[PDB]
Amino acid sequence: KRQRFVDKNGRCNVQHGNLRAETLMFSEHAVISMRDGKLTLMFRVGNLRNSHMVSAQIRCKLLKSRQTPEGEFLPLDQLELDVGFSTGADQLFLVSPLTICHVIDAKSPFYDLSQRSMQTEQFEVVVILEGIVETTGMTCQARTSYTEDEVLWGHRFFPVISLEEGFFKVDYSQFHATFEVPTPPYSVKEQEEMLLMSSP
Amino acid sequence: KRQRFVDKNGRCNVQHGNLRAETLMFSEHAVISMRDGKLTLMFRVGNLRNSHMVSAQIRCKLLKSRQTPEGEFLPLDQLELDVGFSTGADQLFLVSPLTICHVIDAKSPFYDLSQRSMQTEQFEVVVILEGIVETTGMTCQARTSYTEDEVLWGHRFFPVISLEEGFFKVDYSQFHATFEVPTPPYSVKEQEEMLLMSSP
Amino acid sequence: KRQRFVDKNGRCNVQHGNLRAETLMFSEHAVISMRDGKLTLMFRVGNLRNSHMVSAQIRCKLLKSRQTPEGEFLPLDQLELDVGFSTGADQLFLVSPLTICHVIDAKSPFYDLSQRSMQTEQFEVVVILEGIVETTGMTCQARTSYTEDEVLWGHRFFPVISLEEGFFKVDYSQFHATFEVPTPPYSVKEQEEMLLMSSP
Amino acid sequence: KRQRFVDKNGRCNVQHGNLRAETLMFSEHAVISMRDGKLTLMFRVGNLRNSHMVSAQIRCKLLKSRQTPEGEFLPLDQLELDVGFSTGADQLFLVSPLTICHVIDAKSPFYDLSQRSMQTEQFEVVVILEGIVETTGMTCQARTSYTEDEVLWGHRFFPVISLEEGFFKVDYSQFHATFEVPTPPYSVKEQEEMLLMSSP
Repeated sequence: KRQRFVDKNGRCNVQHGNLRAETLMFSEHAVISMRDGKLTLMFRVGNLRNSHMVSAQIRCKLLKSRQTPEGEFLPLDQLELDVGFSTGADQLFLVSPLTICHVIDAKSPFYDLSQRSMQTEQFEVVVILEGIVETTGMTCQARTSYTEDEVLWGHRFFPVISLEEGFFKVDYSQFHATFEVPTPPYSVKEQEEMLLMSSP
Repeated sequence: KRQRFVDKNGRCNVQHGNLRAETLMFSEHAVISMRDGKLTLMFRVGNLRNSHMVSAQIRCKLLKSRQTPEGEFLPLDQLELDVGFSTGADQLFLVSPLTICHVIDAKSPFYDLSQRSMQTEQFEVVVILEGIVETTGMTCQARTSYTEDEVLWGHRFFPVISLEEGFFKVDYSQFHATFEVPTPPYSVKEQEEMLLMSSP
Repeated sequence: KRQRFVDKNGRCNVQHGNLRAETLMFSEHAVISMRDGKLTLMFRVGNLRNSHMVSAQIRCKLLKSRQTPEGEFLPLDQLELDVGFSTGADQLFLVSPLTICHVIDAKSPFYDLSQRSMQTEQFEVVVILEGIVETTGMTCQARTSYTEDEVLWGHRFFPVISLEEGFFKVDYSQFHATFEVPTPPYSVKEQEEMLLMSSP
Repeated sequence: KRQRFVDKNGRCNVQHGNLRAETLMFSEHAVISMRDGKLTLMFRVGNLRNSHMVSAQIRCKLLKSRQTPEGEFLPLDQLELDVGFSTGADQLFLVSPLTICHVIDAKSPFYDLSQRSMQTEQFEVVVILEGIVETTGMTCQARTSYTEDEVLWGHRFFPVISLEEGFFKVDYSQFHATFEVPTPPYSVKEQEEMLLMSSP
């Protein structure tokens, strides 16, 4: 009886309301905060075509100038940010907006990014979203970028989907909106360090 | 001498008989039951184009409202259901119907889904099947959905393929049909718990 | 000075001589024999378009009727045969013929296939080769099949490529040809068993 | 305030200056040298279309004649060179030139390639770069090759990107340029051997 998101035949019961306007779109900011027990870098992606995006896939690169231990200066090195290639979660079912998650762990290049170290670091998260417009079979690409000052430590995205009368409504007025939530200041590596300290 | 499924040249010796009618199709229900020693979520997919589906690939998302440990309400979170991305089994050779299998294990979001817990949970399995119609090079997508009341604990699919005179016949009258088979009521996690109990 | 296979600009110095004739092609048989220390199932694939095959990828399914431990009869179950999806070796650079290799190990469904057990088993290896004809952007698929009597235990493929005067020549008269080589009769599982026996 | 590589809308602020000329291009040579603590095989790839390359992906094969332990002569065997398929780093964001890296480790076929052993070995690195020209949806492939004498032990690529006034400039006069840097002569396997020697 309760309303389903997708009908047996494939039709999605989503409505798009309160309308990067009218294509694929990305939240203005990214955030870092606690989810399911882990420090997570998050941003939001949306689809306002009314074609389905077939084989939708997202990837993320961290762009940064750095110096290698050997002393070489790399003016704009690209490091991978895992956003699903490890589970298949990077192959998106994107009809309503999703919060893409990068879990910060020992393999993440943000492993030792703390709230304080962020005020000093310079980096750029580059997001790449590719898919096939079912309408024409054409492959398209959209991108965005987050600089260090567009990543908000201790913020959480508001929800944009609600249940109302036989469809799931998406409130695009809340697409970019975040709020502050209590969040440790430490990097995951520091958090890790401070446990292999205070452990019996 | 015995009849082969595929001839040396590539031609499949399948016949489609007793005919989601005339496209790609999905069983009406999914089931959960024991196969090869493991509790498995199963559903059936078919192909009634007479184009071959080139690069056919299936994925599955569990859609559910939940609350994170941090107390955030996620109105429609998407979790991955592994249906092969770990072995390449998600790249289907789909001429006759297949029973797609999700092995329920510690990584599955259904790890603690028991027959009793199912009467209370609300979830939606979303299935996405993509391929290229060889005929035109166009990429298509078909989908379906299983709600908690369309997943049948302790059911098994009937077989739809038989051998008859120089071809393998597919009986589409049995495509959706299941039957009850004796199956433990417990979740895999409970099954696991009850062994690290009663073990010398 | 010595002749290279591929020039700096991308042009391949292969010549095709002594000519599944004039498309993609597959050896008539597969073999099983020792390579680099492991029992390997091998077959040969060729490309006689004169388009390059872009994003060429091969997969292999074992088709077999079997009975599950729970006593269910599966009339035509599909098991994966790893032919590279673990290293990226399944994304082929296919200008001259290649010997595709399935290493028989504990994960292979042929793990306990011995020369004697082969005289009794019924199975069908199905091979699927997909790529994009660069010429038109169209995605094509070719297939073949090996039954149990078309898999030759203790055979080895002859080489089809030689060096001659500024190009690498492919001798298509030897494409299907194999010869017998001395090869243990035992399955890999038996080989494994017989070492955890005779071990100090 | 500081200039970003990619604008919020996706537009890249790269300029291409001092101009394999006018397509996709590859450095003339590859090098092997120390980066981030590891012996790395490196080469450079560029994109001078002014279409974006959508779903850009690179792979690398080592082509070599060798003899298997069983005594078979393989006139032109293909071994995989990992250039990212393990992290997703093989799916390139290629607007300015990148230095593609193959980390030499125990799985690399170059695991025991030393500077001295290189003067004797014969091999060919084959590079394959595929993508979709966004302009037309057509899939293209470019290739190059490095023979043993085109791989420079103890060389490092110069940087080709600099910051200048509201855009990142690419100096194509330095695209092929390398210089010598101090680098151990030993293979990684020898380096490894010489540590499990001189270890308390």
